[PDB]
Formats: sequence, structure tokens, C-alpha cells
Amino acid sequence: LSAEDKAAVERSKMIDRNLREDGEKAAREVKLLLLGAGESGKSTIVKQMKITGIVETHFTFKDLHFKMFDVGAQRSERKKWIHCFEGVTAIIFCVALSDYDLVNRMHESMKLFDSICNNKWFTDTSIILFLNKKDLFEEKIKKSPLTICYPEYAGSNTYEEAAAYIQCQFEDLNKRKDTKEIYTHFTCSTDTKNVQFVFDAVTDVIIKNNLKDCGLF
Amino acid sequence: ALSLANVTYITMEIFIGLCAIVGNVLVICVVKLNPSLQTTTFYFIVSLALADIAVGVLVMPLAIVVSLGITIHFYSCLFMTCLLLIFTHASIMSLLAIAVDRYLRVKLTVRYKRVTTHRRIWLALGLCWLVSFLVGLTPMFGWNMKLTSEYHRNVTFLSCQFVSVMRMDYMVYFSFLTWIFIPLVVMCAIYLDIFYIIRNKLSLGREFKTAKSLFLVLFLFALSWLPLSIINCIIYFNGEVPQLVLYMGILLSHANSMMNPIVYAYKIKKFKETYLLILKAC
Amino acid sequence: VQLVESGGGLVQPGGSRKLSCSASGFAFSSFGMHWVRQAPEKGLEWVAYISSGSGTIYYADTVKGRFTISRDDPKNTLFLQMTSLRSEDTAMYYCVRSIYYYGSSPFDFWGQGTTLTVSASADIVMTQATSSVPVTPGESVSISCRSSKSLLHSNGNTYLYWFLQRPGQSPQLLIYRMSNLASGVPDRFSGSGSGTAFTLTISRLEAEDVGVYYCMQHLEYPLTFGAGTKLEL
Amino acid sequence: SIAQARKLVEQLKMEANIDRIKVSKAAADLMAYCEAHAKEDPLLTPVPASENPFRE
Amino acid sequence: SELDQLRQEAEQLKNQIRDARKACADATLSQITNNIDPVGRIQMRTRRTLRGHLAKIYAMHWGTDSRLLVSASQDGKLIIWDSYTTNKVHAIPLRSSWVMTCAYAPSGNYVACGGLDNICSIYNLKTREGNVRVSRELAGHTGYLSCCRFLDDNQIVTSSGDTTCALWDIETGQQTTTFTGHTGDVMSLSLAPDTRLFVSGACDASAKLWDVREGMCRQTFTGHESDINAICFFPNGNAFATGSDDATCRLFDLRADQELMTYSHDNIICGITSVSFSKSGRLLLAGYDDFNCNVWDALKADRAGVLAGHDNRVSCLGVTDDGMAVATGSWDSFLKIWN
Ligand SMILES: CNC(=O)[C@H]1O[C@@H](n2cnc3c(NCc4cccc(I)c4)nc(Cl)nc32)[C@H](O)[C@@H]1O
Repeated sequence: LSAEDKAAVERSKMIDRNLREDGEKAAREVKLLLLGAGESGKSTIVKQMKITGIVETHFTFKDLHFKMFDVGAQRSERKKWIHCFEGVTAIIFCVALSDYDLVNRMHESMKLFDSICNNKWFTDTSIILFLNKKDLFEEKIKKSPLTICYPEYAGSNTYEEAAAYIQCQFEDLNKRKDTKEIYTHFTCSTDTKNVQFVFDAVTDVIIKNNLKDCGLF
Repeated sequence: ALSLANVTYITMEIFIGLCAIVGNVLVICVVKLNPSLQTTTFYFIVSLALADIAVGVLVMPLAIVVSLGITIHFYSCLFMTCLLLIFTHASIMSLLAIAVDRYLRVKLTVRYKRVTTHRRIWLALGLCWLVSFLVGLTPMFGWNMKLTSEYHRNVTFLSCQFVSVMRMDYMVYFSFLTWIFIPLVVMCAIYLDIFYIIRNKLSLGREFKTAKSLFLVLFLFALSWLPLSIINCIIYFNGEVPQLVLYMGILLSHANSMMNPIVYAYKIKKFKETYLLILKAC
Repeated sequence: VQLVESGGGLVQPGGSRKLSCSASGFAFSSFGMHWVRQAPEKGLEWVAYISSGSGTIYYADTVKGRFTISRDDPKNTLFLQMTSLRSEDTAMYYCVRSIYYYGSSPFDFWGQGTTLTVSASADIVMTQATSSVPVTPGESVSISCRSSKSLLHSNGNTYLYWFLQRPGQSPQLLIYRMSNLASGVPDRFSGSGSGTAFTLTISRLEAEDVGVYYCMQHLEYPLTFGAGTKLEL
Repeated sequence: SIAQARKLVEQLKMEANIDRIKVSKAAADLMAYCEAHAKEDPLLTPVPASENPFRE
Repeated sequence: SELDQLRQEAEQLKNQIRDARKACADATLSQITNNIDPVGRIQMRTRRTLRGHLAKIYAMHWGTDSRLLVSASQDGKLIIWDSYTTNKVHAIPLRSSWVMTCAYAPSGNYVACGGLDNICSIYNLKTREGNVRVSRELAGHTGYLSCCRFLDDNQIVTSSGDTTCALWDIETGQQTTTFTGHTGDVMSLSLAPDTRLFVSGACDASAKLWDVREGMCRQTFTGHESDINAICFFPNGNAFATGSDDATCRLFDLRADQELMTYSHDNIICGITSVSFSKSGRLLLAGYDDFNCNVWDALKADRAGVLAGHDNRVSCLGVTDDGMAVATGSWDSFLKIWN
């Protein structure tokens, strides 16, 4: 028994109830990690949907509250802080297709994608591959061949074929096929189609996570 | 021959009971010692494990005693049989709970986490257990052999024989239809709808895996309840069944408590990993 | 931090009135509230207490059942409903806040209070050794008091409180738990004790020290203040 | 040029001329400190349940 | 002139430093400590368990009273725990949930917190309103904050992801002295008992001794082979230990300027997340990347005990100033007290 600590018990109980409420509120929301090579491809995506070191962006779509975190401003070794996002629902990897003509950047983007998708921390978290700048890519196709950076490429210099080839090359970097799924989407300055695809991917990821927790998927 | 078939039935009963005890103790220990398994689904898994523990702890000894035969109060043998039914019906309701939860987490794309709160899960579990205790205790308050004839209500002491204290009319028409068949058909429809939704969602291979997982779950349920529930139907309609055939049905019905762990919990990936870790460590 | 009580005035015997007090300048939802009344001539007396969560409401044996204490956190106001108050309830009611945690200083702020006048055992008694003691500037004064039982709880904390009510102002917390001074109080004050016999020393007495020093124990919720030590300048 | 090289040479020079003591004396002082404060460490010597504030 | 001369000058300076170190190193710590009675087995039990946090706990610190402690978790809450009664004294909603470092002021008036958000935050606990509020917001750093410790109510040191350290004046919010000698991400800091010196470990596998007043690095260590994740000063301020991701722990003495002894084992293959000394300095407790925390004999380098009570990576480790108990946090959101 206690005289005054008995009120400290009630205070701690109230604090614990508040902590539980805040944790439930946080769990109601979905967390997304924004990564990718280049700031333009990430900036356009951050702008297309919205209501220092790290930037937190919020936006609500079809009753779902999305939390998108941009860490491009860190410029520090990722292996020392990448584990912080071990619990994110999905990773948004933004890459511009036009990088294949600008100085080799496609190789750096592929290296970053391989390092991210095969990381031990993100073994279970899916990645949403955003292939930005589809219009500029289509434009560049007719000017310079695609084999500038893909010596093995052998096909017609058409937008659709080159886009599909780049998509295949990107998705093939995943070494955990049986665990991961890559949602690829081509986009540019566009309407809500982008946030719509993000919502569709997040819903499927949540369904699959629930099924795995239940042992079905 | 009858004595040998009886003692073999007792041995199989105790064996299945000890197996279910070990399995469900392992399940509950793995779920408790690792707080990572405190998710909503694991609440239903723990409910099923507790139902199976109660079965293996009470039904099997009580079933052995009822098969032995003792000259004790008639109301003692109906309460024993009432508990026998209570535990099996509670296990069945716990399985239907997992089925409806699987259906909700599919139909409810994202609202599952919101509407499936802890208080709601506990309320559903309590309602299921209360309905099980009710349906099981039905013979207590005026649904026992006393209704059959003027003679039965004049004998207070008689042999202990399931067919002597329990009304077959009830045992079939109420128990089977209302709480095995109806749950069974709704569960089968739920699993078929889940499979169709998975087919429509993923195709945007794994089909065999999902069908196989949801098939064994439904198949094993029928294997345990349908044989006995027909046996007790044909016996009700002036039928004849050998003593080994009826005991085989009882054993199939009781083996559900020992088969539930490997079928449900062992199939959860995280449960499987933690169970492997524990069994290698312990 | 400010507390402005309201709901005073004359009232007939057997009537009813609801005392209110608006709180501003602090987290009202985090602080517990106490009601302390001071008769025209008697000392302070604890009336009611309500926790920060509106739970564990306790009333003194002298007012249990007769009065009611309620708080509206969304509105940031305290309400004390008095039903069929007796003639002995005539007293100025002071509102007091409290916060309970390791190292906290409860009863640190007292409101201005409002005058309320009605028209015509098993508690720790604080036996004050003296009612008035003459003092002079620059000298030292020792205020002492005795309790029924040792306030030294098992945890080693002595639930003793020393308040000072200056002439024309509400009481203020000087020392809490016999070993810690309240914020904004000069450090020249010194209070100590062995659990049963306590001594409060005031080194370098100043003109601001004139007032009535009230002692209070917090070992049990039925708080009972002392007779008060009035110092003459 | 010197913004990252000359400063390094200067720092190495400053760290070079710093006084140093024999490792033997350092170990001696460390063990002397460990021994003098042995009883002052509840984690090293057994503390009774009565004195242990975290006891039941 | 040209790089060819500066490189060879630095090389010959490093060679002279190594030669002086070898000449001063006359004997190893093992031969001299052999005469010390081993501490033997040290069994410890979890007396208290804290389950208020709902996410991975990353950093914590003990109060000067040895009773109160602050715990920082990525759920966005700083919880002041009463170790005796396990009561939550305060819950601070953080503006940035991605924090990985926190400090408890010596007087108990303020507490610091930081992480991926380069902007720190000083929270005043003893406010007259009763509600915790940010007293100061330091935003001069460019990299993620990794470690910070209070020198006084008006002075605080803070490391960051960049290869720099800073000493901040909380009154005005300006860097009093900036240290930039490091070449890698500074992950951990440790203030000496005298408040005059502090050592910093970085990902460059080196440890540098910096002065809080002078600001010039005195000694530099390079005995490690991987990133230094943890660092702690010896209770006398004459030595310090360093935890690295390569499962190696090296105790460096200021006067000797060389690792006296290394703590390692074949079975121990994972890194070290935190390190802390006991009041006597004889026991060296280190929290490893695995679910176990081992107690190492600071002189004999033997496994006196293992606190295998957690199920996730041990993130923080801190011994009370009085040496009565040690708090070990883990990514499983639990915080336990051992003694
Ligand atoms: C839904 N719950 C159940 O079905 C429980 O009912 C039990 N049960 C059902 N039927 C029987 C039965 N048939 C009567 C009979 C017929 C010839 C000879 C003898 I001897 C007895 N005999 C027995 Cl020993 N148990 C039965 C079984 O345990 C199940 O768990």
C-alpha cells in the first residue's frame, strides 16, 4: 500500500492508456518508404499526392491515410539507419527511364535496387517500382538506340518494347522472388492514376500480409 | 472379441488424448513464450488449443468411464455426457470462428484491422463458448431420456451407456444439423468464396497451394464428424452398426483435437519458424 | 497559472449552491484538484479531492454525501455542488491543484477563493504545540507540530506539508515532504523532522514572513490541517 | 590541397609528441582502481535483498 | 607543393607514431592481470520489466538519482520510467518518430532526443504548467543524430551521421565548438567523469579523444577492424571500451594509447550494439546484435555471465551511477533491469 504513490499509479495507468491509443492510431495508418536514384523522380511523385535529413509526407486516399517518408536528404551510409524502416508496408522506388542516356545512371539505379530488394531488413517488405519520365523516355528512344547501356539488347527502337525490356531488367534483380513482389508502373506528369496505383498496391500488400499472418498466402 | 475391441478402444482413446495434450501444450507454450504471436489470429488459435486441451483432458477419461459402465446416479451420466458434448461443440465453434475470421480478413480488404478490435475478438470468443456450453447442456434441462416413456423417469440408477442417457432424436436432429452440418456447409461456402477471391486477386502455381491448404482444412473436418454423425443417424432410423464401427467413428471424432494443431498452427509461417527455433533450442 | 473561484454570496440554511472555478495557464487535465475551506476563525480544512481522471473521488467524513465534486476537462473548469449545506459550512473555499509523481510538488498553487456564508476520529490529528509565537526581523523562529502516528512511510518518505497563509493572500506551499521547497520560495526556509516530532526553522526572518503557518500530512487521504502558527512582527 | 592533407600531417604531428606512459603502469593503475572500489560495486559483490532496492 | 610530399610526410609521421607505441609497449595486459583472482560466474535476474513502449527501443539513459531513466523508441514517445515501481512519470510525444538517441540531464531538468531528424530537441521536465515542452531546438547539424550527452543545463554535446561533432549552447542554440577530425559517421559518444574529455567512435573503425574546451583531438586509435557502434569511458576516465560490428571489443587506455586487451570469442560472431562499465570497472557489460548481453571481465576478459532474457536485438545498455542495477533495452519494445 501507499499514500501518494497510489495516485502515481493512476497517473501511470492514464499514461499507458494514452500510449495504447496512440499506438492503435499509428497502426491504423500505413507506412511507405520513398527511395530511388535521383531527386526529380522522387520530387514529382511527392508532389503528385499530398494533403532536414528526413521528410514526412501525408495524404489520404479512399479513407486510407498514407505516410510517405523521404530519406534522400540524409546522404549517409544506409546500413546504419536503413533498419529503421524494417516495418514499413511497402517501399516506393522511383527511377527515371531517361537515365539510360545520361551519364550510366541506369547501372547505378539497378545497383541500388538490387541492394534494397535483397537487403535482410526488407526481406518481407514489397517494393513499388515507379518508372518515371515515360514521355521523355519515348522521346529519347527514337534518337539513340537502347543498346547504349544494354549491350545484350536486340530489338526494334519502339517505346513499348524498350519500356518492357527495362521493366524486365529491373524486376529480375530480386533474389527473393518467392517472398517479394514488385509493382511496376510507368508514369509522368499525370492525374490521380499514380495515387490510384499506389492505393491498389497498398491494398493488395495489406491483404497478402493478413493472409500470411493467417497462414493462407 | 468384444473385450479386446473395448480395451483397444480405450487404448486408442488415451493415446489420442495424450497426443492432443502434448500438441496443444506445445502450441500454447510456443504462442505464450513468444509475444510476437499475440496477433488476432493467434487468439483464435489459442481458443482452439484450449478447446482441444479440455477435450483431451475431460472427454477422453469421461468417455472411457462411460464405455466402462458404472451404477451411479442417472443425472451423473447425463451430466458427464453433457460435458462430452460441450467440449466437442466448443471445438467445432472455435473452428467456425477461425473460418469466419479467414472470411472477414478476405472480404474486409483493409478494414479488418479497424473493425477487428481486441474487445470484439474476445466478445466473439465468449459468445462462441457460451453457445457451445448452451448446446452441450441441452440434455440437462429436460432433453434427456426422461421424455421417451413413463418408465425411464421411474429408474434413478441404471447402467452407464450413451444410448441409455442421451436421446438419439436430439443427438442427431439438433446436434448434427444445427451445429455440425450447418457450420460445415457455411465453412465450405466460405472457403470456396475465399478461393474464388484469391483467384480473382492474384491473377493480375499458387492456385494449387491455396486450394490444397483450404482443402485439407475442410477435408479433415468431415473425416471426423460426418462418419459419426451418419452412424448416429442410421442408428436413429432403426439401423445396426458393429461395435468396432461405432468406436471407429468416436475415435475419428476425437482425433480432431490432436489433428487441429498440425493442420492450423503448424501452417502459419511465423508459428512454424518459432516452433522450429524452440524445438531445436529446447 | 491562475485559479478564479466563483459562486459565493449569501445562502439560506438548508439551501444549495454550486461553487465553480476556472483554471488557466496549465494542463488542467493533468493536475488533480482539491477543495480546502477556511472558516472565519478556524484553520484550514480539506473538503474533497478528484483525481486527474475524474476517478477515485473521496470526501471527508464531515462532508461525505452532502457535497459533490465534478470536473469538466473539455471546458477546463471545476465545479463543487453543495446540497443542503449546514450552518457549520460557512467558510471561504480555496481551490488547490495537485500532481502526483516521483519528485512532484502537490498543493503547490492555491486559488484566491470566494466567501461562502450560510444565513442564520480515525484521522491523523496535527496537535500544534503553539498557536502564536512572537518574532522579530533578523531572528529565527522554530515552528513545530506533532502527529498521531509516524508519517515516515515504509518507502522512507515523510508525508508532511508546511503551508504559509500571508495576511490577505491564499496559502502557499513552502516545503513538501519535509525535505523539498516549492518553486519560487526563498531557500532560507528549513524544515525537518524524525517522523513524529517536526521542526520548521526560518533563518534570516524578513517582513514577508508574517502570516499563519499551517501544517498538513498526506499519509492518508482524510487530510487534516493544523491549528496554524500565527507570527507577530 | 592542404584542406585535407596538411591538417592531417599537423594532427599526426600533434598526436606524436604527446607524452606517453608505460602500459605496465596503466594496467597497474587500472587494477588498483578495480580493487579499491570492489566493495562499492553491487554488481560485483553480492548485495543483500534488504539493501537491494529492486528486491521483491 | 605537391601531394607526393604530403602523403609521404603523413606516412612517416604514422610510422614514427607506431614505432613510439611499440617502444612504449613493454608488456601485455594479460601477463600482468594473471595475478588477479577471477570474478567467476555472476548470475543476474530480471527484477523489473517495462512494457510501455510499442516499438523498437533504440536508446535510453539513467538518471543521476539511479532511479529514473528515459527510454527512446521509434514509436514517437519518450517514457520516464520509475525503476522502483515501474511507473511512467512522463510521456513525451515526439515531433519525429525516427529517433535513435536520447540523454537525461544530470540535474534532471532537461532531456534530449534525436535521430534521423537532424534537428535535436531539448525537453524541459520541471515546467510550472506541468506539461513537457521543447525548451530548445538545435538544427545546425546536417546528418542524422547518433549520440548526445549533457555537460550541463546550458551545454550539450551531440554526434551526427556526418563526420563531425558539435557542442551546443542551449541558451542561444549555437555551436560553441565543432569537431571535424573524424572521417566516418560518428555513432556513439561518452563523456568522461570529469566532464573535461570525451571520446567519439565512428564508422571509420577509429576512436578520437576530443576536449570540450580546447576542441583539439589529443589521441587517435585505429585498433578496430570495422565500424565502432558503442563507446564507454572507464569509471576513472583514464580508459574506455569500444564496441564494433565485428564482434570485437577493445579497451583503450588514455595513458597507454593502445588497446590493452581484446574481448572476443569464436561462438560470438555478431557485432556489439552497446557497452557499459560497472562502478568498480571490473565488469564490462556489452549488448550484442543477438538477443543476449554478455558480462566480460574488464581485466581477465572472461564471460562472467550472459543476460539472455531478450528475444530481439539488444539496442541500449546502461549501468546505474550507483552500480546497483543495469538496464538493457531491446528491439522487442521491452526494457528490463538486472542486478
Ligand atoms: C458432437 N459431440 C459428440 O458427438 C460426442 O458424442 C459422443 N458420442 C456420440 N455418439 C456416441 C455413442 N453412440 C451410442 C452407443 C451405441 C452403441 C453402443 C454404445 I457402448 C454406445 N457412444 C459414445 Cl461412448 N459416444 C458417443 C463422442 O464422444 C463425441 O465426442
